[PDB]
Amino acid sequence: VHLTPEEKSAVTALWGKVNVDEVGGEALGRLLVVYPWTQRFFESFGDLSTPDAVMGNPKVKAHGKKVLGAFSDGLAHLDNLKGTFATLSELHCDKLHVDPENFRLLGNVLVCVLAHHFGKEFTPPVQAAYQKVVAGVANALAHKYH
Amino acid sequence: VHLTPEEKSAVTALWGKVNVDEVGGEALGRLLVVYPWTQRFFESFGDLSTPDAVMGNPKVKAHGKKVLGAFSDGLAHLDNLKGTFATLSELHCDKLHVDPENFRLLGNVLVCVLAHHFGKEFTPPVQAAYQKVVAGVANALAHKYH
Amino acid sequence: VLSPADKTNVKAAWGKVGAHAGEYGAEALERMFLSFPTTKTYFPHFDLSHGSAQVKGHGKKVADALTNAVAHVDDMPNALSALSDLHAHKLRVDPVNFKLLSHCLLVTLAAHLPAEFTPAVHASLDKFLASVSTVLTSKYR
Amino acid sequence: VLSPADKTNVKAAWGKVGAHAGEYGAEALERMFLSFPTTKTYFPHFDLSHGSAQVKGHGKKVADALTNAVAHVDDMPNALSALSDLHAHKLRVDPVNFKLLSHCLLVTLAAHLPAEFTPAVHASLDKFLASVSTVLTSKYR
Ligand code: HEM
Ligand code: HEM
Ligand code: HEM
Ligand code: HEM
Repeated sequence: VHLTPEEKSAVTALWGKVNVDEVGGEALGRLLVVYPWTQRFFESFGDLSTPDAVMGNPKVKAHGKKVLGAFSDGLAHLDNLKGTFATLSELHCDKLHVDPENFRLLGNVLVCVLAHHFGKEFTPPVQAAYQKVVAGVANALAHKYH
Repeated sequence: VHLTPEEKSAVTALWGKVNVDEVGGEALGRLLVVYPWTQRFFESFGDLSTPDAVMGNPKVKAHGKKVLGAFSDGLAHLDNLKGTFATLSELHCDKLHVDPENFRLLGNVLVCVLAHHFGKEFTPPVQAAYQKVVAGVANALAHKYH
Repeated sequence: VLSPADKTNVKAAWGKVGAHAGEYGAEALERMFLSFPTTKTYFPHFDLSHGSAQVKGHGKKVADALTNAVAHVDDMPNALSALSDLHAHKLRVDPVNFKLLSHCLLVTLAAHLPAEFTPAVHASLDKFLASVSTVLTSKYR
Repeated sequence: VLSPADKTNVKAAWGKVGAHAGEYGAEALERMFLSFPTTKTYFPHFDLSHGSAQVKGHGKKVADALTNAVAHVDDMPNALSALSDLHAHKLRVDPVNFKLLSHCLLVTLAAHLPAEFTPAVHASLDKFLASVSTVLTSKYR
């Protein structure tokens, strides 16, 4: 990471809010609805047919809160982002064989989820800030492939 | 890096050869001929019109030997690949603004250049080995973006 | 491809934009230049400033292009090949850059159309910009 | 797109392959499964072994598909939509994976056709596989 302190605030303050319980789902959900191929990793979640089936899917919203959880963490551990995600890396890499790419996607939809929920306040700069975290997180995960 | 020792040999031995003077060019060249957009970074090299103009282009073959040089290095410094490329990182990143992607491309054509020149001996496994270096190098370069 | 539904989801989402469309282009651009600075090595002649009558200007243009596209959805190729040639052949635009923009475009739309940015549209919409990029880069294939 | 030249460069490069075409598919696959192991999470039911009468088998198939494609170059969409549906809709194939394969395919061709793998073809050829992937993923757009 890095984040101008001017950038932390934007991230820190605009994140303090967040319907943590809902947003995690909004991301993971929209993910499996926008980039279908990811559903390959969640057949074991019930009907993911239409998006209305995906969104209201309990199994999803449940995974979402954790996905978001893992961020909350990474957000307050930018100092050492790689390591914090060591387990997760192993889990999505040498164990789940997910493509580093799909990590840029979840962070990108998430950013959209944020772009959504907060709307107007999600200034280009605030984005440019999250856009940094999202990546910095997509990389830590990526770690275990080299 | 990592490279099973079984993997080093394949890399180490099949690399000992290499028409170092020619190959560097074969890569950088084919690069600017296969993925044109990269020519945006070498307008200052003379006519890059047709590929016959690109290949026989002295300015190119000259840059190629160095590109290959930078590998020779990275090859004998896998222990610390990131750092060795610190300068280069700065040069291709915060100074030349090249997309991390284009680093996967040069290593990929290079692999093809190798796939070419050595032909039959470039077993899938030997590739899988270089495919590791090529990446491990594409990353070090990438470094300065986070 | 783009199903008869995405084409409805797009059109609607765009229609629900209006004159703001232009203003949204400029904003999407700013987001991109700030978010993905790598992309700035294409507009040196531009003052990528926050209020640049240039960024604001290009928006109006990019916008009308995406619209020209939403209007000739069942046929953007023969519509944008005008740009395809430019973006491909002349400007030599790194393809990835069509992703990044196409992203900020959606992040932007998301931050202005809260009511209709349903996942359905979102996905539908992505594909659209995806089909646009595809074509804009088709003169690479 | 694919110019009237790439289509000649492809056809030739393919013609200069022959029965080996099938054998080249299988090899390209092995290269991929070894080079980009991530891709293996698609063939669990396959013994990705070095001599697998399965990998060797799929090759014959992938090969004839790329050929079916080289034959209907001026029209692969209506040819592969058969696969597009499968690869897209059914198998849910991560698009990047069409890059990796398309790579090993060229690395493979490069290691067998030294005389004609000119940069001209190489580029021409890439585009081809690029156009193939594009279509195979077009049922995503
Ligand atoms: C920034 C990126 C991502 C983050 C933050 C993230 C985080 C996590 C976390 C913390 C878990 C919960 C594991 C547990 O504690 O039990 C998890 C599990 C999992 N993730 Fe992700 N993930 C990411 C992207 C994705 C993507 C792109 C895929 C691939 C399509 C994916 C597939 C999985 C799967 C299948 C599990 C299932 C866990 C289980 O088997 O119960 N994730 N992820
Ligand atoms: C594995 C990836 C790559 C390696 C190993 C590599 C290595 C190098 C090295 C060592 C130099 C010579 C600098 C010097 O000593 O003067 C250099 C310069 C340069 N590289 Fe690369 N490079 C890579 C990929 C690329 C790509 C993809 C582009 C972007 C299209 C590119 C654009 C440049 C440019 C423009 C210079 C010009 C140096 C000058 O201004 O004189 N390189 N690179
Ligand atoms: C979302 C898709 C995009 C659309 C619909 C679009 C549309 C346009 C339009 C209509 C123009 C004005 C053309 C004219 O006035 O003759 C233009 C020019 C240009 N586009 Fe885009 N564009 C897109 C993506 C991109 C991307 C991703 C980049 C850069 C990374 C880019 C780089 C350029 C450049 C540099 C120019 C020329 C700038 C100038 O000299 O004024 N465009 N684009
Ligand atoms: C270069 C482009 C490709 C071509 C032309 C191609 C062609 C084919 C063909 C013709 C089949 C046999 C279909 C049948 O017998 O009904 C097939 C099946 C399949 N393809 Fe590909 N394919 C390509 C790329 C890929 C990639 C990139 C992946 C994986 C990462 C992949 C995954 C699959 C899978 C898993 C199957 C089904 C396997 C099975 O159940 O036997 N293909 N492909």
